Amino acid sequence: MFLYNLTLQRATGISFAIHGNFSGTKQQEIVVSRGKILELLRPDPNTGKVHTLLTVEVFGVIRSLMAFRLTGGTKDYIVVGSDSGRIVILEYQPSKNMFEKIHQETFGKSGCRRIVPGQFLAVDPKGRAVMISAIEKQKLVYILNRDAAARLTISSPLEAHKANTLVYHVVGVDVGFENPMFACLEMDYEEADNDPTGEAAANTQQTLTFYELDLGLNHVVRKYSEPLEEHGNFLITVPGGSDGPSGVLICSENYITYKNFGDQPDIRCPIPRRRNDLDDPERGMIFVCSATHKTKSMFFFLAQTEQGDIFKITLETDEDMVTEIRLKYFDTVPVAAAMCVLKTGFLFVASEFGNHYLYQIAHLGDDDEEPEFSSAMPLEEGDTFFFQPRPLKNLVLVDELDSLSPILFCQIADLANEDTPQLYVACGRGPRSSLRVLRHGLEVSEMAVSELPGNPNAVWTVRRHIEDEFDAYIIVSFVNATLVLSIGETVEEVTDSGFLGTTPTLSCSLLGDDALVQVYPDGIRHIRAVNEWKTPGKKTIVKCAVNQRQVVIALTGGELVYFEMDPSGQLNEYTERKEMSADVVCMSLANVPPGEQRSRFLAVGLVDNTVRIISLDPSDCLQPLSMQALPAQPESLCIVEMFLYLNIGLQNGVLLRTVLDPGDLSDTRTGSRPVKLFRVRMQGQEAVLAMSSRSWLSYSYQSRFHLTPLSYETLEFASGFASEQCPEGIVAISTNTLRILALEKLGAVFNQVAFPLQYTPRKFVIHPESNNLIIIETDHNAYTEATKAQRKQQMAEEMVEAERELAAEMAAAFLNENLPESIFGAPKAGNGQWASVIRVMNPIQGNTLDLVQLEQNEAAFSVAVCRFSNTGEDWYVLVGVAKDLILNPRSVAGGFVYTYKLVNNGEKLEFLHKTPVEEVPAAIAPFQGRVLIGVGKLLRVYDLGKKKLLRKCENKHIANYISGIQTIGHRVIVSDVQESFIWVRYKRNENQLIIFADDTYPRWVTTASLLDYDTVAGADKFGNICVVRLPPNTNDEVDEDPTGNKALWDRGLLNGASQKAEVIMNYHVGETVLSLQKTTLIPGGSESLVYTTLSGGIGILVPFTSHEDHDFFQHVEMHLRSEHPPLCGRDHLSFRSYYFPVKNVIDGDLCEQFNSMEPNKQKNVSEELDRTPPEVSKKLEDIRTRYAF
Amino acid sequence: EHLQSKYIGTGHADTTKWEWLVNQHRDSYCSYMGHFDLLNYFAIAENESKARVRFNLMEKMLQPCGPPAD
Amino acid sequence: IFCRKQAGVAIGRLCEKCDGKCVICDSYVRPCTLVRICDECNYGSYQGRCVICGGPGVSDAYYCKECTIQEKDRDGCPKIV
Ligand SMILES: [Zn+2]
Ligand SMILES: [Zn+2]
Ligand SMILES: [Zn+2]
Repeated sequence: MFLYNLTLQRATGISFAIHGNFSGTKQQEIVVSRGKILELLRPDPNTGKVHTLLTVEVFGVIRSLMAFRLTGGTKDYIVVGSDSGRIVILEYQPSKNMFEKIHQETFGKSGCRRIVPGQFLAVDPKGRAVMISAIEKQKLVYILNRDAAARLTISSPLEAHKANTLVYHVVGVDVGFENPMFACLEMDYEEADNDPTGEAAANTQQTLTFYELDLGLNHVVRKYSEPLEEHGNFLITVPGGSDGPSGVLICSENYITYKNFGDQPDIRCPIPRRRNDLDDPERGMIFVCSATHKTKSMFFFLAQTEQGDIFKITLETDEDMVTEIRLKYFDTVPVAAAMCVLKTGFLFVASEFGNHYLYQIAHLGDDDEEPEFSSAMPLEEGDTFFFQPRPLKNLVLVDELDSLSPILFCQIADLANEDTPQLYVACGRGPRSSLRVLRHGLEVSEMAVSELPGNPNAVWTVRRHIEDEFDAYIIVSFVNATLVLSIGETVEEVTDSGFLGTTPTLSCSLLGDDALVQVYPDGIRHIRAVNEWKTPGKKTIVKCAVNQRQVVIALTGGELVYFEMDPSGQLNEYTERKEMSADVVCMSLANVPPGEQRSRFLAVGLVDNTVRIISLDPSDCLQPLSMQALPAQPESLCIVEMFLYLNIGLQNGVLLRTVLDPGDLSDTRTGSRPVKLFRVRMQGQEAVLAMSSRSWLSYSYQSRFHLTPLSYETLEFASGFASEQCPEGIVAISTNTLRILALEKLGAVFNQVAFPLQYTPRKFVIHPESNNLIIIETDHNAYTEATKAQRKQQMAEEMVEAERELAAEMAAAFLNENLPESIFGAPKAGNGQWASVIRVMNPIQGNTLDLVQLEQNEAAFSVAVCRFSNTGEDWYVLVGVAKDLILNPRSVAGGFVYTYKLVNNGEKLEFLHKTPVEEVPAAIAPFQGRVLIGVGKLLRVYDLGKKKLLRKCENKHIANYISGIQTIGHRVIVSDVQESFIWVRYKRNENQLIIFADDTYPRWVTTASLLDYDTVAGADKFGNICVVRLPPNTNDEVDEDPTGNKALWDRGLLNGASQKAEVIMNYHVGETVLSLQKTTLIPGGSESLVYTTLSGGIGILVPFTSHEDHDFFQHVEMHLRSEHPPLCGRDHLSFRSYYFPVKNVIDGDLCEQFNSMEPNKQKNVSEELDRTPPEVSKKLEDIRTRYAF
Repeated sequence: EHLQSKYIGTGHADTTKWEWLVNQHRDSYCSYMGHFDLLNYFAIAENESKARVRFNLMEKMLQPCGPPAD
Repeated sequence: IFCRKQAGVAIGRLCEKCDGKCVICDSYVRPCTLVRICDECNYGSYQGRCVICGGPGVSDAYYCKECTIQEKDRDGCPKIV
């Protein structure tokens, strides 16, 4: 089973962000790690929107990023720490839009290893030195120097290894131009390992150690080391020299502490808590991340707590000594993986999960309605500062990067009765959870809608002057009339300014700098800022093709007439009229380049079912250049630049792109409707809009094309639009309607509609008749609303029973104080506390139809919708619940299965009964009109019963906890939590569940899918996919002995079952998969295995249909592994072979990097493939379009 | 061979259950810290911030299996 | 015995007789990764020493493909001592 992997949706989750002048210019970019991908973002300081400049799969695990700058340099470098074990320095090359590898220095073996450096990266602020540190023992420092040519130079690593030492964080200390110093929060574990009592573990203290690099002597000395009062989670570099007092803030449990070496005393400030906090009082508070803002005369830090609350932190100084730390509450935003404050006054908040935000900083947090806390204030221990969380005051939201991380569950189905299946995606964590519906397409924004009388057939948009930044007129052609509208303040109908005529119009263009030209079947009208051209004899104008300085028309009998405008301004008809082999059905004429005075090539489509290119230069005017036969009669033509391409839309739904540089072409069926072609302006470039049954948009993106449909109805005509109301839109007419639309959000390849959920969604099931979703949502550390209310009631009573008139008011205020969990965080209940709900939801618009709330500390883990044989038509929802589950160390008070009778056409849950079970019912699967429930390691068949479920059969031979259950016929595939796949047969007459086969490997299975009766695709916690198959002549007709013989004498193999599954495929995706589904993503496309991930990636695995594909892509992958090796210094084959050797999968994420190589390499690689680069690019496009969009 | 001692978490014929499991647990926590997706999974499962999950794993590195046998 | 100090920027060298051999396995098949040696092994008289035998180095030393796959490029400075 040979397979090709393609990413459809790149990962959207962010784990690191760094900011800098990576382009080497005044403006700042952000480089973000998405784990497997490195990406460059530009926030536009004008429009607010954040543009992705570049995305690169690095086929490795990024573990650290730093920006750094050599002293005197204008441009920032990216230094990368990764699982590779090689330190990589990249420079962004703005001209080529690529990350260029400036250095790659090697120090260890690959993988996320304990003692090999890569996890922690620290750079000296001046950029003189970089230290890469492992979690344990090994730390390496590389000196950085600038050569005469100004190219970067990396020194040989200097060893700084201290055995038995765990490092929590390392940061570079700003010492100005004194010797570089790094600071590490470290704990030595030697004594704990040698103490049988455990006292040594308890009395081991973290230390802050400063390692100084003596630049002169090339050695790293462990110059100071000091025990901390409490364990810090991370460090912040404080500005030094002229900028600040140097030193490093330690963020720790409940505290922030400032330390510097020498005479500087410790200053410590407690982290202010929320007043009236509903959280468990046992919970400490940490800062999760920080940003620094350094300004010409001052600096401050932003630090965010676990609740999402940001504090502005400032340091008061007397001489060079810090005297106090001051904390002002700034704003509350979603909990962040990273924060970057940009020089232009924006805060970028890379969310831990879900959508990322750009905020403008409206105010610097220099109000005083809200108090500023200080390390100098008198306070007790156990006592604390309290602040009030309140809506956004210092921040204004300006962009939101819609992000799928984490995808917890997925179903690909049509639930809308569209042509194409949608992806129903369970997303987010906690109160930022959502169900998202993904469609292949672009979001459309209806700017205006005005109904038109009669049946309009055409429309154009014409400027008044060439220098006009916005259009002036919209012209609509009906059957017997054309109408002109002035797009002024009131978009009103005009008559005088326009002239035109009563008759239908074939074209309206701005010919001169200010001259308008109308083409109608009875002739041509020219309107200077009026010259009339009657059609010769009884003929009429059939087709036309206009330009900035050219006008070509096609008359009945296929007679071409050519007009060219002279610089004086008038039109001059050519002294010759050419006839064609047949009548003309469509024409196209490329726009004139800014420098030239006329375009050369003219595309003409004939009833001959052929297209012909004709020169318009006076040397060979109206002369044949190159013809071409087409599978059907053409409907539209469009020449466009990005190279030159001729787009051909036929009478049937087929569309063709051809390259007229010399050429070859590629085609695809859109059919059902004749394809029309229009010129549209998208993202400041020329894009083509093809119209059939759907409106598709073809546009080039970094020399890589895209053909994405519009999530919209059928349209009949369209033209480019640009006004002050809509700077870059499209005017489109449909049957008896005129519409002004805009394409604002690409949303990548998948537009999203999101419906909020209340807790983290674990699973959902589609109810088959009414197509509603039954969703189970469940969080740990959570209060149910009943408990959340009761907690609130007791805290109000306690606040009164702590003056008492004011206390009563504050308690009444607090009972009404009801800040949204989505913004301020769901209040964290203690360990082992759970909240869970069952929601019935409509997938068309996410209205909750029904909402069952479960008891406090009930956690729903499984759900199924089914019929039972006894009750026939009646529908049931079975929900499996853990009671009082503790995760770590694991224990549980057993579980329950709740049964509900689905009623009111699957819109309401009628509770039926609650059935106890001994351990978590972790999987439920309908089987042969009965339900199969996996309770811990026990697989049981349960009949509905009346007052409780009845256990018809049970199997106790499963090795460990059961995570999932798939079924096909009498076969049951059980996913063990660690021991991978077990195949079971239900013996129907004999009432037995028999294990007949197992895997030969441990796999930490997360999800599974059946490919066929014998074959299972699985995914695991370690970012792998596998396919396991039963070998031919595997027998499922197996016994289990009634006396005991088959557990005593007769037996299985290697301490597993007697028969074994073959692993026929292995592949490291690079990221954890929780959904697998075999499906077709496009109507009349090939079937594919679709997967989804915790970083929000969507990808496919697609079967090669023949060796003519397989062995070609095998050779492509082989050459790209050597000619285009992974950016951050990994071996690609090693990365795809992370946990098991790669088997029968070719990486299309690598193969599609062919298109992103420089032409020097594209040539060389294509030569070793016996092909030219366009043929390689086409064969890559062909396999994507065959299954993927 | 002697040179294997350059590398922590190797063993030898008198390596105990406790020594071996403490290396498995320490290597596991370091792997969880590096693999962003494996860290995602635990943060979602516990309903806890990725920064607190990392901190809790670092705290577990000191004595991951409880004290040495005796 | 091999030196196994952390390797640096200095490139390992081979004499004509040992030219094209892999320092680790002594095969002449498919040189792939450039050998890197520690500064101490490439200092003064030690500079330019053949990695395998210490003779004047006429060419750059290369670890073979089989060794690069096994990450034996990563063990440290393969100067024989
Ligand atoms: Zn070798
Ligand atoms: Zn050496
Ligand atoms: Zn030699």
